Amino acid sequence: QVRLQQSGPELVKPGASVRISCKASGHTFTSYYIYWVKQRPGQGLEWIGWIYFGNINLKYNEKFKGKATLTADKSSSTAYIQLSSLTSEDSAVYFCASEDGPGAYWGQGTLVTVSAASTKGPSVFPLAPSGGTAALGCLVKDYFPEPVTVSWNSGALTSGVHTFPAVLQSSGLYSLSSVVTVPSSSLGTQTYICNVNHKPSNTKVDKRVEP
Amino acid sequence: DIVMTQSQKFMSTSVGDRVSVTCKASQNVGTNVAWYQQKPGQSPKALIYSASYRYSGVPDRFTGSGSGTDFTLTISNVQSEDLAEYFCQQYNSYPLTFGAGTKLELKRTVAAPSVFIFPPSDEQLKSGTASVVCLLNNFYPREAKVQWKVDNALQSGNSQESVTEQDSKDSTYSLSSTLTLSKADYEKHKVYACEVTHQGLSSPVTKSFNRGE
Ligand SMILES: CCC(=O)N(c1ccccc1)C1CCN(CCc2ccccc2)CC1
Repeated sequence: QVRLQQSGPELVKPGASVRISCKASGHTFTSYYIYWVKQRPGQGLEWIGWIYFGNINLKYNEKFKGKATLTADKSSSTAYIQLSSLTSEDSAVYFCASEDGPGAYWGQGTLVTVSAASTKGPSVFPLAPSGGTAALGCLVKDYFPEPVTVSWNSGALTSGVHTFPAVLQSSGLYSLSSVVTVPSSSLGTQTYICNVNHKPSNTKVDKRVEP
Repeated sequence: DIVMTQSQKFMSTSVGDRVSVTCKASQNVGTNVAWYQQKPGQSPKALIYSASYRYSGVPDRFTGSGSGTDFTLTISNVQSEDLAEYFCQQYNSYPLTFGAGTKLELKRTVAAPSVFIFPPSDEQLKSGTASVVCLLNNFYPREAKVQWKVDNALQSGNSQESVTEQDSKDSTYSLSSTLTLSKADYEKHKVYACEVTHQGLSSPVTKSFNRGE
């Protein structure tokens, strides 16, 4: 019966603020709650607070007071969360969630990306293939912030490709490797390009990998 | 804050098996505990409320149980669409707290890693920093241990692992281990080896090169 639908993804700057919306459709009555939940990429869920549409009662998670402001419009059946004084710690997907009778519903999520004050494009170094399958790749080092995007031979090479999840180095900069396994007989006859895109710095780096 | 501990970060199952995902609360939360499912990209889906009651639309193979401090989500007769991450949550007191999550992954035959080692590129050697990379390719199960031995000396602190999500075609994992040195220290050592122990390896395999081919 109930459909939660949220606002589009936000791309904002440090110190700024955003207001996300969650419209609840399918309710005839106001006797329902909207819960807000935070999920940083590859992390667990964190509860932010809730707002009750009957009387606009509120509860915040204490560590989000001052960060999150919750408001509700009964008239358009829309809940809002405002996030203020944005930092890198705030970049996440924000879900809304609600219950109705025996059912439970979540919105599609709203991704908030807080941009970096200093951006670094990846240094892309070849992982050169020194039993009958060879491994080769590209080391994608010292980029910031997330994300990176790696392709091989402009999309023509996919089987055997592993692009590893980024690891945050001691330098605060991300590093990853993208590798492929190919038949060793092809090393002298097939060219291998890794295509790396890092959009925060408009970096597109296409790197040749030869034995 | 009440801590919801899910001691199992990964669990393996076959289709048809029965699995139990466990959750322990740091304080007494009665039965006010919920369970959620999340697949990559998708929003979380609420499964259980009050420890043992199903939300609307939840199949009967999802049974929750437990009370007080210990809670369990059991999935009987696992289907392919049940492979996901599972979170427990308490709502008995504020703040409401989720657990760390348990990823339910597909069981398969043991597969030993194909091991490869890459020397640093001469390009990067100009950076004053040298990165040696060791790849463990398409292995199972997830558990692996990599050691870096430079001129036979065990390394520590100066290395970082990264592991892929389970493959949706052959159900394997892959792992990369990167050893970061200064070009200074790289040039005053000769043998570079990554040592791989794995359940599919009948004895530990070391892959290595001598600086200078
Ligand atoms: C942090 C989110 C959260 O805690 N919850 C939630 C879950 C999904 C969507 C919105 C909110 C629930 C809060 C209260 N329920 C028990 C009350 C209940 C039970 C069954 C039907 C209706 C009401 C359990 C967890």
